[PDB]
Amino acid sequence: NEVVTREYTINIHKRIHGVGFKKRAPRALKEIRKFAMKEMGTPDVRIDTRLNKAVWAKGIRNVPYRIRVRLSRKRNEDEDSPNKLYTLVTYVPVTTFKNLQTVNVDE
Amino acid sequence: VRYSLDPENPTKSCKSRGSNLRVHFKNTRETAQAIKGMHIRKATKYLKDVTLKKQCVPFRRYNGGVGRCAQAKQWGWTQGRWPKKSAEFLLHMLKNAESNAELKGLDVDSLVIEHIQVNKAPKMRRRTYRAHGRINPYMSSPCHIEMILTEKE
Amino acid sequence: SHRKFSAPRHGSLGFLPRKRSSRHRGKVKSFPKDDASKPVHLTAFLGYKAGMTHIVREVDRPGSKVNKKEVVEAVTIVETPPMVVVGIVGYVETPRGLRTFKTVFAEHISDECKRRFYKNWHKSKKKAFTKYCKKWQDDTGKKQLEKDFNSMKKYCQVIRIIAHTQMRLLPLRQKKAHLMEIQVNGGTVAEKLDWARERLEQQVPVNQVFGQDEMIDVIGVTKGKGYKGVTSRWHTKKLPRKTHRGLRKVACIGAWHPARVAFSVARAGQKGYHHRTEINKKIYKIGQGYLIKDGKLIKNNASTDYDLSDKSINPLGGFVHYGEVTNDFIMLKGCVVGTKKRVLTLRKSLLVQTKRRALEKIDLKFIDTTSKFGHGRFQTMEEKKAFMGPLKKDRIAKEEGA
Amino acid sequence: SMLRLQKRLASSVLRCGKKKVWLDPNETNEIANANSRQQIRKLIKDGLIIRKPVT
RNA sequence: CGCAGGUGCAGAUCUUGGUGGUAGUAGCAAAUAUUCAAACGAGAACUUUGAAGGCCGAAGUGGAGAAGGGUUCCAUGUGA
RNA sequence: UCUGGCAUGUUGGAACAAUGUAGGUAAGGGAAGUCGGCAAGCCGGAUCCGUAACUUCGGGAUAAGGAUUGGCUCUAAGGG
Repeated sequence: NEVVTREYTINIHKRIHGVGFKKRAPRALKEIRKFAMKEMGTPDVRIDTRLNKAVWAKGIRNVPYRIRVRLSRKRNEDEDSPNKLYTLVTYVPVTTFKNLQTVNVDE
Repeated sequence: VRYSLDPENPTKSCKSRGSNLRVHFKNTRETAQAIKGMHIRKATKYLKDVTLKKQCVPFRRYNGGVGRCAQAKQWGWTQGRWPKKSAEFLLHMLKNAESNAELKGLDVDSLVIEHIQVNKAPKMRRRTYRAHGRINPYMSSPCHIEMILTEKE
Repeated sequence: SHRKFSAPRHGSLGFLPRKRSSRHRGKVKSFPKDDASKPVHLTAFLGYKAGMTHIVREVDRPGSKVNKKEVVEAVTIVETPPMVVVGIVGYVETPRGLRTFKTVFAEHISDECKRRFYKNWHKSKKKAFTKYCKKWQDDTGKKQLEKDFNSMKKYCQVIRIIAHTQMRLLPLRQKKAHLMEIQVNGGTVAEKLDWARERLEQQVPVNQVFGQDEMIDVIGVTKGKGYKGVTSRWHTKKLPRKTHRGLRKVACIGAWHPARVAFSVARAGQKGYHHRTEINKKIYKIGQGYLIKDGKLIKNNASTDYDLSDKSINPLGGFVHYGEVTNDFIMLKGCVVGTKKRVLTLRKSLLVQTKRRALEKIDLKFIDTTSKFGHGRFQTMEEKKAFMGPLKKDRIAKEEGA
Repeated sequence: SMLRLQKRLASSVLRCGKKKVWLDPNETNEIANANSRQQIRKLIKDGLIIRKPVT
């Protein structure tokens, strides 16, 4: 199975811990890219602009502790790039993070 | 023109060179030395790995102030770096040599880099401003590179 | 000219090289002197530093101001699961020193001990000792083993056991066992060999090596602290505030005429991760470790004969940066070298213990078990639940269930 | 392509600053063709160039 | 064979030019800060567009002039 | 902060060692440091009280010393 969508909770708090004030939001974006690469093995990770807004919503210092994202492996044949498969990361707005498991998504 | 060395037999060899290349001579000399003697496919794979920082070039002669990395043990050495510009320039020249081999009818899957040398090209002059109203030289160190590949298997 | 006012030098040259230790495991550099009249016994053991807590005891030194009075003493807990004997080493005395004569290994060696023989166990085929073990089964190989024990009997003066720790029982990420040579003291070389042979492949608990209220030596590697200046490494005086080019340094690193920096001058460099041997650490307790009896788990470690709290040596929330202690442990007075999880070497004393402090018999009245993850104030979870009362999370659970 | 000229031209035509000028990101090719103030005026009337509201 | 010299260099902190080791070293640390996506393109951390997060905070990092500069102004193209 | 302007001031990535530059904090003492309180720290606004010696009668004077200060709901007075 190549095309697959899953929902995750990423603990930005424990991946940001210790980094400087002027670098917390910029580093949180690179941590989401690393998370997407490890979960779905594609080195081509694309982050939706709405997810970029969610990370920066409180500035460069006070990044949200937890973010709920949707990872979506799709074919890169639309671009015919050297990398065959790519992952798109979108933002999932939630009210609470309690009891939120990693969930398979189908349509 | 004239190369430093003549191939053992010119029929089974291809040549490729370049002049006044804006790469650091000291970095390219070490990269060429690591490339020397290697098969053309293994040299192409190695130079791409130098770009990705997966394999390193051992800095043996021009090593003053060079850091120490784990990948240098593969070369029996302690100091190594990842000269990206030198690896790109040598990748371009390897592609040129491979195209010359195809033109004259040599199989490219048995090609060995038997000769490679880098020479200091004429320097280019710029300036830096150095306090108390002084101007100091700010020079580049380009290089000529030539390689001879020979069929060997 | 002379130093205006005298002051003792900063630091000691007895620990001079002040480098990173070449070994991670502590090394016994001198075993206790052998006495043939004493029974056969081991002289060292391997443990792991779990954490520190404090105890309450009443002292029994008559002329002191704390005589018959209750005192609080810091202690360290060293988790010591049993060791497995896997080999025997023989040594001969030569005018050039002690030389390794012959070593013999057991037939079956566990995978955790074999892990010590590889740098990449994942890529290995696990072929270590696969031909040696076949010698224990073959008839020709069995004769060679008997001859090799006989040569050790008639030629060796020192006999040691190769033993390893069981890291299955420890709550550590690492799965590779620590191997060690432990010298066998007492008896004759023949009696040492017979003792070694019969408990080959067997388990040696820590209670058969050390006893209660005895004073032992702890060998290990100090906590690492990286590159440090002379102010922290050697504790030199800080230069005044208005100093140019640096306060935290030694002003004069030598006189003119010797024309060299001497080795006795404080310089910046590596601090910590030093091999050290502290010598007088008393055993306050030897814990029993968790055991299942009649289907119920016994947690009674660290319950004295004055509290009977039915608690464990484990503090509330567990030891910090170390898992739960479920095996036998040694409680030592004071502090010991190393980080948490650091492997410690415990060996018997080289000295004769005759002072009152070393001979006194200690009996704990209380053992602190409050959380070390903050300002803990409850010894047990049952005590905390009784004091606090029902909480919202308990009522929510009751609502969900009903 | 580069739209430095068009952001300057729409700024002068709309009588606003260049920070209030909006060029449609999906119509870059058509906007790049506009090299006159009069074509900028047509793009404004077509909605391809918009004056953003004040903050 | 004779005739005549601006006739022999290791030095002169010598003169002019060229080149090393140092050395792939010192360094590219004053004024809070960047991120996501797309477009053109052989090639993008740095160009442009859009969306975010920030700064100058009207004695401005704004809008205009005097001296001085002299085409640096504007469009198109190139990337030595 | 808005209008307007910008892309952090001739580069970026990773790490968070010593020494440093810049900014802080510190138990108990309280200048014992040092040539020297250098440096830092204390005080600091406004309202209501209260202010010495000395004096060229002008001052010294914010001398010194003390109290108050938030939010909310009211009341009284002050005009065309």
